[PDB]
Amino acid sequence: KPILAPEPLVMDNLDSIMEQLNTWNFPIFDLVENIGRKCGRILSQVSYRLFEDMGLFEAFKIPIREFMNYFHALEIGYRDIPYHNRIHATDVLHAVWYLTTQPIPGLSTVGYVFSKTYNVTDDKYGCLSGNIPALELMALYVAAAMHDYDHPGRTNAFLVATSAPQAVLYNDRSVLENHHAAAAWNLFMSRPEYNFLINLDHVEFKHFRFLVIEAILATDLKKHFDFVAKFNGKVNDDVGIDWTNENDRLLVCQMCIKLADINGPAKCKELHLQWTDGIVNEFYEQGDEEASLGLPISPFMDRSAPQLANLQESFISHIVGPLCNSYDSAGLMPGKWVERKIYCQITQHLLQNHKMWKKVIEEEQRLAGIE
Amino acid sequence: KPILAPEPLVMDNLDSIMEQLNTWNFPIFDLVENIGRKCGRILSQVSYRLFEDMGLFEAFKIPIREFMNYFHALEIGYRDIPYHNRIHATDVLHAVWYLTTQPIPGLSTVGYVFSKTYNVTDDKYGCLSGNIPALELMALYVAAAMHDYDHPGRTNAFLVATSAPQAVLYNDRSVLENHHAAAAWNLFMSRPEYNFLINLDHVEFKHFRFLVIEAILATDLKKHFDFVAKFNGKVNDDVGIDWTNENDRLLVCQMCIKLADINGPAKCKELHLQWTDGIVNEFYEQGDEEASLGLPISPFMDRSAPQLANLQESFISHIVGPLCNSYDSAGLMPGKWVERKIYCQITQHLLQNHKMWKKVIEEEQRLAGIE
Amino acid sequence: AENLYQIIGI
Amino acid sequence: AENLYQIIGI
Ligand SMILES: [C][C]N([C][C])C1=[C][C]=C(C2=N[N]C(=O)[C][C]2[C])[C]=C1N([O])=O
Ligand SMILES: [C][C]N([C][C])C1=[C][C]=C(C2=N[N]C(=O)[C][C]2[C])[C]=C1N([O])=O
Ligand SMILES: [Mg+2]
Ligand SMILES: [Mg+2]
Ligand SMILES: [Mn+2]
Ligand SMILES: [Mn+2]
Repeated sequence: KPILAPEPLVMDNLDSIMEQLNTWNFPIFDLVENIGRKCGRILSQVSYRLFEDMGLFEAFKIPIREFMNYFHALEIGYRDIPYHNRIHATDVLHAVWYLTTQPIPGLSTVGYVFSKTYNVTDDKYGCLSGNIPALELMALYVAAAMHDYDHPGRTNAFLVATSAPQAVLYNDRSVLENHHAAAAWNLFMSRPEYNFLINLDHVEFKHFRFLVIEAILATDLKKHFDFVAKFNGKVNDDVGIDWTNENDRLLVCQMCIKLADINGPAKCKELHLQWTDGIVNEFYEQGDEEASLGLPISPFMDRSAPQLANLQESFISHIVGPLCNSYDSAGLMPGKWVERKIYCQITQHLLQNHKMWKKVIEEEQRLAGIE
Repeated sequence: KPILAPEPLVMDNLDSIMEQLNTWNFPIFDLVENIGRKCGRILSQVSYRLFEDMGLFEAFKIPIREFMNYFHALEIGYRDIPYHNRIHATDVLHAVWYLTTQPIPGLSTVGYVFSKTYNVTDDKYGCLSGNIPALELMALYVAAAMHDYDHPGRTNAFLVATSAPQAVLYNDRSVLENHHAAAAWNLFMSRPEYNFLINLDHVEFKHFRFLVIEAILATDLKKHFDFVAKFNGKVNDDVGIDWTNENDRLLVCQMCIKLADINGPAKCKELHLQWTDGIVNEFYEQGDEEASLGLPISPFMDRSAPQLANLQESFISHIVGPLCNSYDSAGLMPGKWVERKIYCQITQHLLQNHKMWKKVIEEEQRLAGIE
Repeated sequence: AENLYQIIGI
Repeated sequence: AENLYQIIGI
């Protein structure tokens, strides 16, 4: 039973909203409402738009039919859980596209692929698409589309503690990420109709698969500090980032996908609050399952005593904060020149959200102390 | 359909040959002939003898019935392939027991478990059993019993190149070792009758599982040089090996299981030749499968043009040689004082086998040059 | 952030 | 030992 894509591959009614694909605060939920929750074609349409903008369809002679069929199957694979659904995959794909394509102040540029929304005439800006080969960029985009495939709505710790079959299968080593990559590649290789990489040679296909698997496995938060330390050590080196080195480019792609996977706190207030609501709903479901199983309820997963503000503040200060700081210090953070200083929307939004959470925590503590 | 062990748990007819379990050149094939190839109870009987010698049955209150049932199921799991069969598992278990228990000259000793064949009165010798806790030793023995479980007779490279389902499942990352560990633990957790660790608490069971998985995954030869480099760096440090550190003990256990997995060249001439014949038969079967599939025949796997001597010489000089040298330099190699110098049977056997292979290679080259 | 690391597994 | 490393995968 092959899950073939709907006959209209391109939806014209979305052509307006896709025009806002060039801004960081993309109204993705409005796109979900426009497309419809039943069909769930958001990821396929967004991926098609991004591939057209890059031109990877003509660069690699990618067949449209196979690409659309496989991405529709990938959309079907995502479960209807509050956070790790196809909406999150679309958001991560849009974020990696934004990070790779949008101008970066002071980034020197060296086949290669450039977005149609980038101005090559200007010499004061650069983009990661001008330093990363097209094959690696396509691998990064595909991995971002595959980063959380078939997510069960549970964390790695819950699966390990409960001795879930997935945990036993992968020997309690990056259970979620390994499962996502394995399921995505099994789906890709299961049907001939999903093979949109038929025009790649044997060596290129192997390299693409390796890059996609590495990028997917980089999304694990258990190894987050390892990646952060490695990236900081590479950047602080006098040599710096070498774009002619395969390992450095792989590390840069892994950092980009890691930053895009937790980009929620770095958005505007409305998107950040909606993503926080989704993730805390998923946490509450996991905590209810833990209570049913008799295990002690994990922190922040108790619906009776929510700690949403504390969770968000800790996540921003410990996970998102250092990662964004390292990415900006490396010089890969998109921004604009102000007249010379650099203005970044992502960093400003992260600071504003962190201040909001600190204010909420202080207000809650004051209210508790009064009572 | 639980695979329950035969009603007689202990075989008396073997009690004589088990007396030779205290020597490195254990006639394992004679034991296979005595027991019988149909029943395949060699691994269970050898494991029972070793556990009785250590006393882990009384130390951890291990039930005999569950232990025997699970080890018989483990024996059944091993396939009848020329090399990676239950005979290899028994050999590796005997080798890890020999390395951990037999006296080591100059090794200082610090619950703990000592073998019944060790003289504690003498102060000039030590054993790894006196510095490694009983739980870690049991984990090492179980991992050695599980190191190559359900081996398909093919290398990691063959599985990756042919896009085997096991390779896709584990994302081309230690496919064989991950499969072995996952299958062994799934078999252990599948039936209540195989749970011989019921007397361990929750934390101890988790630590035991972690140690077993780490030891099993250490057996991969793709990461052999990584482990060798890490061990050399730890040993050459002025601090040296710290037996009070969990990480150092885990590294020592991993090195022991790695050395025991390739102990074949370190044995006497007859055992080494038999193991070489088995491994080259497995290589020839793999090469025949590669030729059938149309892939180019891998080196040393061409039955038409054998290179057995070259393969053995390369394996000894590149894999077994440096590993044995590092293990001996660390000071963990068993031996005896000669009157003060240290005599090691393992190193002498390895040198003799390497010289034999060099002589064979020189003779073959001379014969080829004459023609 | 003991609770956050416990959730992550670090 | 190019052939040995190719077999191992290094
Ligand atoms: C599954 C990963 N993870 C649970 C451990 C997680 C997912 C999403 C968010 C999250 N929190 N806030 C948001 O704004 C949306 C996303 C980024 C946080 C976590 N986390 O580590 O606790
Ligand atoms: C499967 C591991 N491996 C194949 C790559 C392998 C197994 C066994 C032996 C082997 N060779 N000689 C012997 O004496 C018996 C064993 C140790 C060698 C290899 N190898 O790396 O080529
Ligand atoms: Mg994830
Ligand atoms: Mg093995
Ligand atoms: Mn994710
Ligand atoms: Mn082995």
